[PDB]
Amino acid sequence: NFNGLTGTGVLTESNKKFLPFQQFGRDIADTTDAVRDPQTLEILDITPC
Amino acid sequence: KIQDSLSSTPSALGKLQDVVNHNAQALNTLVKQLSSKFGAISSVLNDI
Ligand SMILES: *[C@@H]1O[C@H](CO)[C@@H](O)[C@H](O)[C@H]1NC(C)=O
Repeated sequence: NFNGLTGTGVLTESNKKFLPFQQFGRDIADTTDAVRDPQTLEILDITPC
Repeated sequence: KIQDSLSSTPSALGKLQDVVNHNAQALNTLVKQLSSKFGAISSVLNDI
């Protein structure tokens, strides 16, 4: 439950360069592909189990 | 000359590439139709 976004999946350290003004990432069909932690601001990749 | 005819013309196998393109397009549109709200408040059952 990331700042309100609720879902399921495996969290992995991201390797894509989020710009400092971005907070979320999306694949095709509005699928949330990545998210940054609201606490440590690290980018995380979301993959369905 | 058969090989030259197949090499010079890139669109020679279009009748065979068309089915693959159609299948890919069908799958792509079926995947993209998930973002449709269909009149609902949102397109994500999690948020709903
Ligand atoms: C929030 O608090 C945790 C633990 O107190 C800390 O590790 C983290 O850096 C804090 N984040 C911010 C943005 O202050």
